[PDB]
Amino acid sequence: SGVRNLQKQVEKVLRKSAYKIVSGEAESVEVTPENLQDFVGKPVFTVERMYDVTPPGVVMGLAWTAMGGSTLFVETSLRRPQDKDAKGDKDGSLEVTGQLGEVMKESARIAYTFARAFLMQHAPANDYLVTSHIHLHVPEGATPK
Amino acid sequence: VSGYVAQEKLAIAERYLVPQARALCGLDESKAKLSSDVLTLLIKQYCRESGVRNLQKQVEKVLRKSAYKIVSGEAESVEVTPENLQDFVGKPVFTVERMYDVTPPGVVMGLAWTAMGGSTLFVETSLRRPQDKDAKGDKDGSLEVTGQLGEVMKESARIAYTFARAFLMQHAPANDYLVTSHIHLHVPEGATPKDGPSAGCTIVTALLSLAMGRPVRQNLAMTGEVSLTGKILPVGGIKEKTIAAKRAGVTCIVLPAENKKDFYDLAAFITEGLEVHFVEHYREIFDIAFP
Amino acid sequence: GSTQGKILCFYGPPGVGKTSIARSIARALNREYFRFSVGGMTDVAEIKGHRRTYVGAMPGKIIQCLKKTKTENPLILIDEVDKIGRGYQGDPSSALL
Amino acid sequence: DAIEEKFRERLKELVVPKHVMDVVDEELSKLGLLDNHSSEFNVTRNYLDWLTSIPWGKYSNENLDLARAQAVLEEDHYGMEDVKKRILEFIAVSQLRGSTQGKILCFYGPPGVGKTSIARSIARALNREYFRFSVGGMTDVAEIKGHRRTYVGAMPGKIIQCLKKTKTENPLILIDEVDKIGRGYQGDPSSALLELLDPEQNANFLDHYLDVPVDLSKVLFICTANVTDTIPEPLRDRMEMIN
Amino acid sequence: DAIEEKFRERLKELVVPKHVMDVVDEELSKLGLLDNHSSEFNVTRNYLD
Amino acid sequence: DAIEEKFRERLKELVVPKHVMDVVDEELSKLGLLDNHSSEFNVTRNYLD
Amino acid sequence: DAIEEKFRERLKELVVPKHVMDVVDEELSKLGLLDNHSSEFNVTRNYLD
Ligand SMILES: Nc1ncnc2c1ncn2[C@@H]1O[C@H](COP(=O)(O)OP(=O)(O)O)[C@@H](O)[C@H]1O
Ligand SMILES: Nc1ncnc2c1ncn2[C@@H]1O[C@H](COP(=O)(O)OP(=O)(O)O)[C@@H](O)[C@H]1O
Repeated sequence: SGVRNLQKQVEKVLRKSAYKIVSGEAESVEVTPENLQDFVGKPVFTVERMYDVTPPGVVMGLAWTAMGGSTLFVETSLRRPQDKDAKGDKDGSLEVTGQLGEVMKESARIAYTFARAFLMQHAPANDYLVTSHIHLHVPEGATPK
Repeated sequence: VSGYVAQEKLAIAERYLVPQARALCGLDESKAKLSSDVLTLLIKQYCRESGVRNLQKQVEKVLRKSAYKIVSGEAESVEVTPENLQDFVGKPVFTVERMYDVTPPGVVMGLAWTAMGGSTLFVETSLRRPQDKDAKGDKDGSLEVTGQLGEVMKESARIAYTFARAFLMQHAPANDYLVTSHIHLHVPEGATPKDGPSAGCTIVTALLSLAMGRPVRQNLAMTGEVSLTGKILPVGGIKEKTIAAKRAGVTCIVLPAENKKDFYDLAAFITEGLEVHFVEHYREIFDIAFP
Repeated sequence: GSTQGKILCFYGPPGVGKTSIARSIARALNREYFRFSVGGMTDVAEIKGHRRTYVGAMPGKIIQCLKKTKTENPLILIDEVDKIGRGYQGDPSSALL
Repeated sequence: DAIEEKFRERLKELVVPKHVMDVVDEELSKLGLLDNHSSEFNVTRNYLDWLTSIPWGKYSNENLDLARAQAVLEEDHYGMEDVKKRILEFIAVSQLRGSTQGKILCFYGPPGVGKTSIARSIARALNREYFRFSVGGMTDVAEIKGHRRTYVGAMPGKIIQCLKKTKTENPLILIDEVDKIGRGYQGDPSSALLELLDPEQNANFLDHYLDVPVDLSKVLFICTANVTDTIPEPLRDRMEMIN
Repeated sequence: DAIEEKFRERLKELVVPKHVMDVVDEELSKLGLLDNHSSEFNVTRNYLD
Repeated sequence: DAIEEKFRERLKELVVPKHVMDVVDEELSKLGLLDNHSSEFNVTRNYLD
Repeated sequence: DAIEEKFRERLKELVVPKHVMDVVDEELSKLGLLDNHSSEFNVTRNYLD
């Protein structure tokens, strides 16, 4: 979000232009985009937004990190075969991960229980949540508040 | 500034290093010749370090022994020869670079951009409990990472683990080795934290080697960064990594497609004899390692 | 026009030849050379001397370089910045800025 | 100028470096500025003791025939022909390429193998002066480099005392138990040792207590560590590791 | 005058800043006011050098 | 008194609080008692500056 | 000299081991060099005690 890094780039381009002037060939450097990759090298970033199709169970989430803001993804997945027993009645315990702070732990359990309630209230025949274990990962970066 | 190729050290040391140490012992070339052959044997065997400091210690030692052979010893003109050499600098210490050669299943090479230079640290894994604890058993095959993990390396490890678990059912559903068994996994320390995740692409191939139990194809070093859905990500510091892979005799290598740029900046003589395979989605790599 | 200062940094595996290029530049430009290791240092007084009312005070290392090297524009070579002592006792690394 | 005169007739005998001569000249000018009874006069008069006491150019001459080294090692140490042949090659090569030459060396093995005993035996072989200096587990930098000399109770690092005691400019220092040196955040002496052990920068070593550069270039240092692996790489990579 | 004037011809070659000029000169004036015997004058003398 | 006099014309322009006025006055006199060469005179000199 | 000498008189009575004879001798020589005000003097005086 800051201008500091671009400030480094344009600096670099100019001083390389100085080298082309003081002894070099051109009496007047003229940067053009086709020219550019010479001076400042190959592109660094390209693949903005890691996932594009977002395979099930991954969602975008904005986060007001310590500097600027960044669009960190949240991800989840199964951790055991689900039908360990067709009659089994054991809570599908969650496992949170990603250098979690404890306040987030309480928030996580709240959101989990709301998921469990919404499903049986909506489509009772499905039972994926209450009958299976699940790992969930929140990337770090948000400031604690 | 970067490191130095094995051959590159020869052209350095014959000019900019040998005469200097010759001025340290005060001799002239007339009495203490050192052929190229002695130099190539030295650097190829006795010193595997990106810096030139270690070879500088060796050549010092050789010269000073020559000084002793002149002022009091027998010869008025020492003539080092490789057969002579073992006298002066003793017997060879290292030779068998890259310890395993048959690479028994579940061990894979992995490049690492350590704090100084780059080194071809291996990654290894193994069972920690009987596998058939219950034919009906439904317990998660919990992993146990080890090897001076930083916590960031722990999330990377768990991510790679889950992708392994998904890839098996995507490929060969009948096998269930991963989800039904405990596994210890060991990543040797040395990588600096910022590149820490870069080992991860190796990890998944480790596990899969253990799963079918078939060995990896020989000397196919790799690196990358896994995305939890089979996309691979750019890694940093490629030039050091490639030279470290060169020292170990690697004859193939696999990189994220996003770094197809930086690797080509390298001087052409540095890149001779490798056979790169850029890839982006993870499934690609699976077909360039096992079958 | 005139000569100009600028900061530069080199970094890489130890023993790649770094300091040697330093000196090669020093005899290239013809400026006088002066190494100054600071690895593991914590003495902010080295960057600033002492008050001269303190007992045993003498100006910081740099001034010794000016007295010895005799130029207004030498080529100082700070060494091993990575290991600068960044402690509670007055961080020299703040003093170097 | 009584103390100044005894140290000055001293100065006339031991051949001080001219740089250190003029530096003690300005320091002596300050001593003339300093009061006859001041406690700082006591600290700086005992500074003059530590500085003038140091030999500056006294040069113990070595034997250079290998034979006398043969005997004198055989006089006090049986067998172990590998270590003797190594020392024999050491003398044989230094004897060839003209002047004395430095190198650091280490011996290692189970305690009580005679390590220090051969150290002293070599010290009386070469005729260099002996001085043990244990560094196992040491942390403070005041015993290696010394104090600033402006601190209360300040004293110069151990080396200044070994030079004060041994009276030669080119002794055989024997640092002991290098492997377990305390490498902490409080100013790592083990890092500080590199200025001692740097082949070129030992020649102009200086320490905070007595500012004046010393010239250790003729010293033949020796260091003893029980195991070669624990020693940090920058220190370990220079010296040869005899066993 | 001896030390002061060898340093003064020193000063005459190098182009000192006027700030540093007046500083060295007033320090030289304090040398002249300070007695030669004082250890304070030895400190300012060492400083002048 | 020369140093104190440049100080006092200084102070004659800028208008000090009477508090710090009396403080500098007693320090000025305390300086004036002090020897022209004493180390503590140099300290109070630099301080009064 | 009083502390050193009462250590000396007891030395005349109790026969310290010859290694302790020497050690107490060099520490005794160290005692006179130190200031009574120095911090290390306290720990080394109590050490010799
Ligand atoms: N390209 C080179 N040309 C000449 N000497 C080199 C080169 N690369 C490395 N060296 C050698 O490496 C040694 C150490 O290099 P330098 O950077 O000056 O210190 P360090 O590498 O220890 O930081 C020197 O003795 C130097 O001769
Ligand atoms: N070959 C040998 N000749 C003479 N003495 C030996 C020999 N081997 C071991 N020793 C004895 O071993 C002891 C160990 O002493 P020393 O080397 O001085 O210190 P350290 O205990 O560190 O090895 C000495 O008392 C010495 O006499």
